[PDB]
Amino acid sequence: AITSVDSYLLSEIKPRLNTVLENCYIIDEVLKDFDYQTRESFKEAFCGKNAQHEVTVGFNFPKFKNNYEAHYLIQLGQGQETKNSLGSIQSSYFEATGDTLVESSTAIREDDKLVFTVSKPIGELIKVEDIEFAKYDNLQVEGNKVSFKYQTNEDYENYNANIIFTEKKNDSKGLVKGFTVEEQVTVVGLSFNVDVARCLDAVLKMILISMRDSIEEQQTFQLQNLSFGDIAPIIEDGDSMIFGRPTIIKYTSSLDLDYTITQDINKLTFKERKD
Amino acid sequence: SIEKKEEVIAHNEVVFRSLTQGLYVKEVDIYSDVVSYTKDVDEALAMPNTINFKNSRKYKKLIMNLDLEPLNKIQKVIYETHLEGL
Repeated sequence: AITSVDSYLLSEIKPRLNTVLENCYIIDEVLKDFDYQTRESFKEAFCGKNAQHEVTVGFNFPKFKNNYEAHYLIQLGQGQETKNSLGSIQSSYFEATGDTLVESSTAIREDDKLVFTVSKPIGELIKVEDIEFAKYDNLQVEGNKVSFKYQTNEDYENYNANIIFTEKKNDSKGLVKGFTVEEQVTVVGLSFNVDVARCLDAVLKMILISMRDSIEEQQTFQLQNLSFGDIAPIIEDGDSMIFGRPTIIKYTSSLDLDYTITQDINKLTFKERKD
Repeated sequence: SIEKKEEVIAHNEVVFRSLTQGLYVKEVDIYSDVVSYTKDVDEALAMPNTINFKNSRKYKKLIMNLDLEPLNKIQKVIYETHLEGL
């Protein structure tokens, strides 16, 4: 599962950034340090659902024009290998497993059990929110649903819960081969007005923090290391310069591959020496 | 006996009250129509109204609304020095 860090940044940034700019209360917390003049002018421009101006994000070397009033620019950056493992082995699995998901569900009333239903086959369960199923509950999984017994849990026919689970594909057990990669990626905000750039960079730092709690970040992209450059004129051949402070993001992740095993031993016969 | 008096303005913003409901606006939609109301001056929606921000555009569709009553909110600090003899 080769990880495209650049795609992950875009997937996380685009929704979360829109949400942050949507409300004003969060922005005030973010821009608490800045002076009144810069803070409100930025808020007057981009903040709120009724903002006429809008921010954009894209990758480098596009053949079209970007909104140079305010824009996030990304470029892939360097990559390095840091740590290996014996035989390049990472893990062994009895089931072909995909991504790890979080889903919300409501308990359903069966005869002997209360069951939750999920959009896909459960495979490996990880956690149901704030439930410590005892052995007498007899927690078990079946297809796309998870079940626990009804008795002495009868108040919970309407229980509303979140579920963390994995996507199951096949029963073909296999090994993992791969290593760890230390990758760096560059991000920069652009504007023809320096004050906007500083506000824009500060907004970015917050959502990077929020990404530390994300499922993908916690499981796949770990050990953030942020580095900020000096504010510089990106462009000078024009009616006015473009100013932007580049930032560098570092990640640790695994470049993994699945190796499938077919040599399943089932029979075992003992024969003594003829002598 | 007042000796020196100085007046200072901390903030100056505009707050909108509904004539009928009497509440203050707190949020608006994409079209800038009201999404929510609040009965708290400290939490109400605000348009900055210091000198640099006058003649705005963000709330034209709000101001023209007849049901809304704009209010000019000002916060001040004044320093008063006294002398009281021996």
